[PDB]
Amino acid sequence: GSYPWILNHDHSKQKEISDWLTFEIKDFVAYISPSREEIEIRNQTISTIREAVKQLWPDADLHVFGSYSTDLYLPGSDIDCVVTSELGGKESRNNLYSLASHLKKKNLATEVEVVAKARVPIIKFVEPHSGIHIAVSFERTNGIEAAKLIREWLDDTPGLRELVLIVKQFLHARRLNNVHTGGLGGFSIICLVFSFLHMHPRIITNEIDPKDNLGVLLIEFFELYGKNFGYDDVALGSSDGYPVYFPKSTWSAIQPIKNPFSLAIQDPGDESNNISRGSFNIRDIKKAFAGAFDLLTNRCFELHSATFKDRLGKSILGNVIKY
Amino acid sequence: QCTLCKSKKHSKERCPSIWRAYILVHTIYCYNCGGKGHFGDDCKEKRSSRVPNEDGSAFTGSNL
Ligand SMILES: [Zn+2]
Ligand SMILES: [Zn+2]
Repeated sequence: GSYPWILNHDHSKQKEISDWLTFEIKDFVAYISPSREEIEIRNQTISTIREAVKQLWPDADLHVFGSYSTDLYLPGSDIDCVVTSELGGKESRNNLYSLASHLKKKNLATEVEVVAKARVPIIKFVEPHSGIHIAVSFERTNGIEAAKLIREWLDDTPGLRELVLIVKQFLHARRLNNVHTGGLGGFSIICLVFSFLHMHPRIITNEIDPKDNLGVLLIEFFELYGKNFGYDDVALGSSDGYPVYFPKSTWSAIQPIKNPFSLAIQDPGDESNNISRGSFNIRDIKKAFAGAFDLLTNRCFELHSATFKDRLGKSILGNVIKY
Repeated sequence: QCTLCKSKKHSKERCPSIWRAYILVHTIYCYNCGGKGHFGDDCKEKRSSRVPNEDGSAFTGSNL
């Protein structure tokens, strides 16, 4: 119910509510962004865990990949690590059981859970001293070509990180961000935002600067993907680092489509399948974006028509995201 | 019915121009049919979203 990111950052006196919003987005993002101390601790614990892995396999190393090596992670989310000795393949599991047994014994984990992120077996736990959440696997879970797209998209796309964090937070407050239960995966979310940004009338024309317009773009993102996107008929891909729509009917690789209504995004490492196939709860996802649009827009009307005294210390984002 | 928008699908107290404001300094794709050359908003086919929008989106050729 509190909106800590608002404290000492009131924009209630702003003329354009869509600026109010833009500024609040930046406040939240900075609030969810790490401190030097936070970083110090993270490195220590990671190193502590690496050191515990060396004990089983002195040849192995440990690297952070994913949300945490970009900065697209929500606080408290698992930080993903790969272990590097030739320990993967079919020996993957047997070796995870050993790492688990060992973590528990050395007190770097309490409850350890085995799970799977797309045929890649993963071990989730909490390092007790720091309370940090870790997920370990012997193989990166976000493809290879996909990962590279991410870093590149982040270079040539102002606003990408900010909108992704907001959308990520939104989806998470509702439990709409896990594939296990048919939510949107990480790459998929990044894709949607990226596409939207890169083919927005005011953006391809270089008329607008997203970083100065993330309020509207946020709303319009939920508007596009909540109210208008032809989920049944339109797919997403990339021809030459350029976001692209193509009709399902032309994607022959999958055209015996058992289920018409579902998100279709071209797998960067295999143009043969969509990585969004697993998001079976896409119906409720669309309902939720529309909800977000409704909430944001309604809120904007509500404030743009109230006394400045009633605006003091108010939050636009607060009720849409939860947190 | 709005006097800012000139439209008659909502009141002034609900005109999208309230929140849809921009601060100013290849090919196009339609969200309705995966077709190129036009925006999904002003497209010719039956709409792929059973959800209405008698008032436009960001994605019309009006470049807004
Ligand atoms: Zn109006
Ligand atoms: Zn069309």
